[PDB]
Amino acid sequence: MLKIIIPTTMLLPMTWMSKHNMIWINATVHSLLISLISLSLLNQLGENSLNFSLTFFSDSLSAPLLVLTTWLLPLMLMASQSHLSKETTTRKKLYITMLILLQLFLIMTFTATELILFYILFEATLVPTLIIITRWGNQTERLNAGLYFLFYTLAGSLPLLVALVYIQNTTGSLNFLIIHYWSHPLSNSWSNIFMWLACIMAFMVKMPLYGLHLWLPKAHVEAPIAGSMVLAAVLLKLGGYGMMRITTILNPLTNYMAYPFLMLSMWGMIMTSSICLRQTDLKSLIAYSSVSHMALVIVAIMIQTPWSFMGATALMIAHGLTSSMLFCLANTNYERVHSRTMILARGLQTLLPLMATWWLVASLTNLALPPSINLIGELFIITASFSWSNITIILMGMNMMITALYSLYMLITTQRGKYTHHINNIKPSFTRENALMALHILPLLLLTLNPKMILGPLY
Amino acid sequence: HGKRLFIIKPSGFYDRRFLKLMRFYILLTGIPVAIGITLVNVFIGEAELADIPEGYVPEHWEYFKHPISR
Amino acid sequence: SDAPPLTLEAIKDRVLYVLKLYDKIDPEKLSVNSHFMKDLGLDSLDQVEIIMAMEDEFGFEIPDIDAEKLMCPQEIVDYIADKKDVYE
Amino acid sequence: NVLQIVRDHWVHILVPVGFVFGCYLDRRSDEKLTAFRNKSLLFKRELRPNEEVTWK
Amino acid sequence: PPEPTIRLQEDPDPEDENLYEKNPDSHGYDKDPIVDLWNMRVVFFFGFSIVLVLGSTFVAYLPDYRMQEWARREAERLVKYREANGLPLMESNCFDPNKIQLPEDED
Amino acid sequence: AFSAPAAYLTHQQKVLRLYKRALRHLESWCVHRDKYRYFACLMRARFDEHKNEKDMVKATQLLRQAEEEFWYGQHPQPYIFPESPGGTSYERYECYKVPEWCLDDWHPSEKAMYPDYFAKREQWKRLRRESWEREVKQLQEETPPGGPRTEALPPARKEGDLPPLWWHIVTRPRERPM
Ligand SMILES: CCCCCCCCCCCCCCCCC[C@@H](O)O[C@H](CO[C@H](O)CCCCCCCCCCCCCCC)COP(=O)(O)OCC[N+](C)(C)C
Ligand SMILES: CCCCCCCCCCCCCCCCC[C@@H](O)O[C@H](CO[C@H](O)CCCCCCCCCCCCCCC)COP(=O)(O)OCC[N+](C)(C)C
Ligand SMILES: CCCCCCCC/C=C\CCCCCCCC(=O)O[C@H](COC(=O)CCCCCCC/C=C/CCCCCCCC)COP(=O)(O)OCCN
Ligand SMILES: CCCCCCCCCCCC(=O)SCCNC(=O)CCNC(=O)[C@H](O)C(C)(C)COP(=O)(O)O
Repeated sequence: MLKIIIPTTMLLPMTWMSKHNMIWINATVHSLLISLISLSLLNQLGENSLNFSLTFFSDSLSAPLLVLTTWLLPLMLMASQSHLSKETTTRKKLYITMLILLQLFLIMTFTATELILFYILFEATLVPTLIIITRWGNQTERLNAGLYFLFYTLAGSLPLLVALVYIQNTTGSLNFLIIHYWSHPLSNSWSNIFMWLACIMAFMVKMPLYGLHLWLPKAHVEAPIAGSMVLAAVLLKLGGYGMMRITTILNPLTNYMAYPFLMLSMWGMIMTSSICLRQTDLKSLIAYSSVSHMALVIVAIMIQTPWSFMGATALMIAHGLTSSMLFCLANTNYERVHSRTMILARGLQTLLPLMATWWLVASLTNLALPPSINLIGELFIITASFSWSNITIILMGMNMMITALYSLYMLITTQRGKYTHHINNIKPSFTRENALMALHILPLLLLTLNPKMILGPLY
Repeated sequence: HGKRLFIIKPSGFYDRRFLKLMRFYILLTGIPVAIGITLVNVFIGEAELADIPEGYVPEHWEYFKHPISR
Repeated sequence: SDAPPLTLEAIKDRVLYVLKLYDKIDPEKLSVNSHFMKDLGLDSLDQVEIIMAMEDEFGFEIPDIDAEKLMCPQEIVDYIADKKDVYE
Repeated sequence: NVLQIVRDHWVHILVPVGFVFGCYLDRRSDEKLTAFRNKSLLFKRELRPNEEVTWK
Repeated sequence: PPEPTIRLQEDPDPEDENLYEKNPDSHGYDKDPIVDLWNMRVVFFFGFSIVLVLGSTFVAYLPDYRMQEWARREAERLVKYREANGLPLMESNCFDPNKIQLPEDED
Repeated sequence: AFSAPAAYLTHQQKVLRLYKRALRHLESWCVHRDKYRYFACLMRARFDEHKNEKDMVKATQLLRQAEEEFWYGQHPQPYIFPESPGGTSYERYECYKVPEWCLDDWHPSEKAMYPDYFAKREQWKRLRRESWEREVKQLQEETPPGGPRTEALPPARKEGDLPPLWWHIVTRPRERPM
């Protein structure tokens, strides 16, 4: 596993010893090279795992997440190259340092043989994101957004540390392999109920679960483009990965414990999809769509069936890619208009046809058009929920219809109609933005050819 | 009829240039890959299943069929 | 489409044709610049029917605010040419 | 021109050096987990005439 | 009220700068044309040519460590053996009952 | 469309508008031309009976029962011209309308084509640049104090002057650019 970790660490001295005008090129090239190295991890076995050492292992649940994390950094650098043009060299190097540190923390988090190491890195990811949000943010609400993002996560995750140390004191180990092999049932007790809650709430708050999702719109709207990309693509999947890893010790308590969260997610997907219909901000709409998708992923994880797990993994990967692309498109519009309002810039297909094509493809992928992996995960989770109960189909269908509705609403409002007359500073789209969209979209359509790579360990 | 008018439209130069560049690089690496795959398939690959001879233990890469996988 | 590019001469000829087909106004008296209320003694209702006849002749309809202040054939032709972007 | 472009292009070598060092460290850490080499009940095998270890 | 109505000495808000004006064929990477062009070239090459193609081909030709055709052959030989010997295909018990010691109830 | 609106509509304008609407909907009801001519002449005869009435109260009481009668028999699917705000081709060609400032972003390789057109465009730009500076002062001196009372603009009064706020009315894309 160190063959990935060490180059990521060496990215820092390379960045800090680079020329004043060669930081972006070197960072992008070496990040792309690191990503190529990460591709080797995908080869996975039907047996236990890829146990490299006592500290790190790899699995077909961790491998796609690691590949996505390594692939995201060059895209974030490409997106950040634009708005940081008038920045001093030291501060640009600091921004790149923050991105590299976040990648390193995520990479070490996804392998994490031992649960306290997982918690330590899962919390270490909180600092670079906070600095990025509250330092390189445009508006004055970035401070409040960062406070919300920090305190929701910490309030959720502080009981998890107590639960983990108690579990290690009782069982004797927190290594995931021993935990899996020596698992024992949980008796229906008040202490066990509260232990279940302490183990579950930390990952629930970062999904975000409906009713605990308030931090996400603030953090996503106030963050710079790279921060929004990473938050929507990788940081949301940490909760799902943690739940998938930790639900092994929560049985058979999960059968009845899951109901409050299942009801919340099933109604909250409808609520957030309906919220998306009446939104005046692109970023807020994309954030609420992310909330709906992650609520459906929560339902999948709570059902706890093989089809549920495969669908949840596929949907996590697909949502990460799609949300990153949508945020990038919104940022391209914003850097021209400086408004971040849907109704201001209209009829952009006439002025920017290729960017309109990118918008259409991104909206179709968010709409879960077959045979995209978005629909693969959606359909697997829907089938698993139907097997759980035949009445879920109503809510799932309502969510699908509303999702298509607001996706095409967002496409039509910005791309179709008549152009705004008084806006005359809409320059042709640069090659950088087009390449960013292409590198977002092509991996999705290549992955739909090999869906087994993102279906997780239960394939 | 000499009634040819001017068509006002946005600049298609940058879009076309990006498309040409992307196609150029994609083909630049994909054509050699396709040629190599074709040559390997026609000349070398597609091993056939056999029984392990007694007293012989095969290496790990001898359990696969396609030469590139091996 | 295959629509011939109508010119100012065609518009004026068609307007005068439809006006000469209007029995209320004598053909000899009317002139491109001939006013409606004073030079030919027509009512306002006659003016609105003239506007409707123009509308049926040219296949497009004029808003009421613009139509109510179209008082000569010359300015009717000018309005139609401006609306349809006629060169010569 | 050598000895001048090196002062500006020396940085490029660092990520690659890190990769080979990480591979070496992975093999070195692997060397410490040989307690069951050729002792698993599934892959318990008799050594070849010129074999000392089943895997490295 | 002789106050200047100025809260503080502040620079005026600068106007956004067009990359195309001073340099057509700008590629949107950098204001310096040479660094810009080389950034475009390295991004396009190392992404599309290297990763998106070579890594995709590598993933396509990954060897079967998940052991799918192995399972196919095992199932084929087992079904051949069982159909021929009259055994009823798959068995309901995964483990032989002879080796499980159930606890006597005596209720 | 082109003419600036007034603060209100007088009785005479409202009567004309009702007459036009009633004639249009009667034509929609009466498809054939001879029947439409007959019923339109009868409509005109019924319409001009109260032409010579004098007092305001009875005139206002009329046109009101007329509007109610119109609404009762308004032919819920009237004929509409294709380019009208309700026609089948109202905004068909609005996606082909590109602004004029888009030509300022063309690549020099693209501007190499059509050199005469761009020379003429530069001449138009110079003319606009001078005319705007004249127009600002002209409108400042001509406007009544306290702000305009109507959205009607004055014409040019000098020799070299151009009508104020002319650039975006003269340079409309076209009705059917493509
Ligand atoms: C705000 C936005 C959303 C945030 C997240 C919300 C999710 C948290 C909800 C927690 C899930 C449920 C908690 C406990 C569930 C156990 C089932 C129990 O409650 O039901 C009955 C329990 O009966 C009564 O409910 C007793 C508890 C009454 C006191 C609880 C307060 C009720 C409302 C509090 C909600 C406040 C939530 C927010 C806190 C800030 C069953 O009767 P009994 O067979 O006897 O007990 C079985 C359990 N045994 C076997 C261990 C004994
Ligand atoms: C633009 C106008 C058209 C021009 C193009 C015309 C040509 C059309 C061709 C385009 C699509 C048509 C469909 C043809 C499909 C044939 C290829 C297919 O067969 O290969 C697939 C193989 O594709 C790959 O498996 C999937 C691509 C890998 C995706 C990884 C993404 C690359 C890394 C980038 C970063 C990752 C970001 C996301 C994180 C997870 C499936 O093969 P498979 O049947 O299975 O077995 C392979 C052969 N074996 C048996 C020898 C093993
Ligand atoms: C987004 C904000 C969410 C914040 C988290 C909300 C839930 C927090 C979880 C409960 C807090 C305590 C976690 C328990 C730590 C694990 C240890 C454990 O499970 O052992 C239990 C300990 O159980 C407890 O002591 C629990 C006591 C609870 C005190 C703290 C109350 C905090 C608030 C509780 C109500 C809210 C919980 C749900 C919140 C919903 C979301 C807002 C048994 O202890 P023993 O004595 O050793 O064994 C018994 C046999 N002798
Ligand atoms: C199929 C649809 C159903 C049909 C129902 C519609 C019912 C309509 C019948 C109502 C009849 C009336 O006019 S209601 C009577 C209302 N009062 C007056 O008409 C008083 C003065 N009239 C005017 O001023 C006019 O403008 C005039 C002099 C005509 C023109 O003047 P010009 O000199 O400026 O052209």
